[PDB]
Amino acid sequence: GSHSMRYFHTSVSRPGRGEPRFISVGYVDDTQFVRFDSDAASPRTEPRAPWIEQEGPEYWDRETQISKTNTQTYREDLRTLLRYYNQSEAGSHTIQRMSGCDVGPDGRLLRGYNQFAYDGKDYIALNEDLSSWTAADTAAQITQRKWEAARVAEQDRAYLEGTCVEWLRRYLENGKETLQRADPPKTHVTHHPISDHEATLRCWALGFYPAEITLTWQRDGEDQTQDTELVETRPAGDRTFQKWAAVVVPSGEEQRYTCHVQHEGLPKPLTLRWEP
Amino acid sequence: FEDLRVSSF
Amino acid sequence: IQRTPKIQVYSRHPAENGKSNFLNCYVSGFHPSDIEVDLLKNGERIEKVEHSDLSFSKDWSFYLLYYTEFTPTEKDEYACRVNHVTLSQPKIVKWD
Repeated sequence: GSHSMRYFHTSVSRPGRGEPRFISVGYVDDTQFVRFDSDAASPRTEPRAPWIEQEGPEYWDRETQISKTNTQTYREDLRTLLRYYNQSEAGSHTIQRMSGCDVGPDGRLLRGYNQFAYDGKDYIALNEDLSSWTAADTAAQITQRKWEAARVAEQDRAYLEGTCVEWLRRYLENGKETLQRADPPKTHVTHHPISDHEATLRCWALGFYPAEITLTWQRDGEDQTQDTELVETRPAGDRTFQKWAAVVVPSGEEQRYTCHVQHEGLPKPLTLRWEP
Repeated sequence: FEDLRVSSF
Repeated sequence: IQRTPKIQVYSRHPAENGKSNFLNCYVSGFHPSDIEVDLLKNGERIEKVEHSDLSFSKDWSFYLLYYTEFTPTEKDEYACRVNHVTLSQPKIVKWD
């Protein structure tokens, strides 16, 4: 169906320990496909998914230079933010950027992104119109004035509508075997007595792709959002994801509980119960 | 494919 | 303003005694990005554990997956030990 491409940049200062490290990682949906690390012995844009390996030498050489120049821009930006926030040169600080585009099943642009954070807090973000900015504070307003004067949004828009959509379309085709395959969750319900009058019912979902999933418990067909322990979806390391949802139930009331599973890979949502 | 940063802060 | 890691220790596949698997430790929701993660076999650090490339979520919080190949048994106890600026002591989460 719908797809996304994202690049995640992280630059971290380390006063007294050399220059800030730059990392850029690229994803199509929940699949990482490229990495660059300025701390690597010989920094280079490297493949991280089999379907990107076919890209020619011009791809790797161009991306490596872009990431090497970007490494320097983020070092300049960390210096700039020490001035805008009246901070000392003693502490470690972080700049992060998320950029990318989403497309629909036809490959048409749904929306683009270009947003940044400083110390894990929003800094400046390109609005959905790809023409205006949202600055989080008076320091980000200085960057906003600088970016309005230099018509930066126009340049970001051009990448997001063109290059970003075009390459996502190419990657989806080259990786169609995996990027365009949904693996449904493999599900089961476990039961563990906690004491003589309470037991835990845990609903499992394993081996699914993409990561997006809904796992819920119902008691007498009513959602138990407040009484459910829901772990964050976690990677298995083989491309797939895992998740579980648990409820503490009164002994003898297990059959009043149902686990409901929604996933792209499922033609219809599943209903599970504890099967003694 | 990612490009150069358009402008610094 | 910092964010402490959420930690999960688990296997790639349901564990079967005598069968090769992967032991994972997933750290997520933390800020800043520097973090220390060890995988433990009967209280001892496992060597040459590998990790995923640094990335982060929509809310800017970072995540990493640490992993190593292992063959579980009835006697062998596995865990993850995590240190982060937000923690006064390292946090140990045992594999169930």
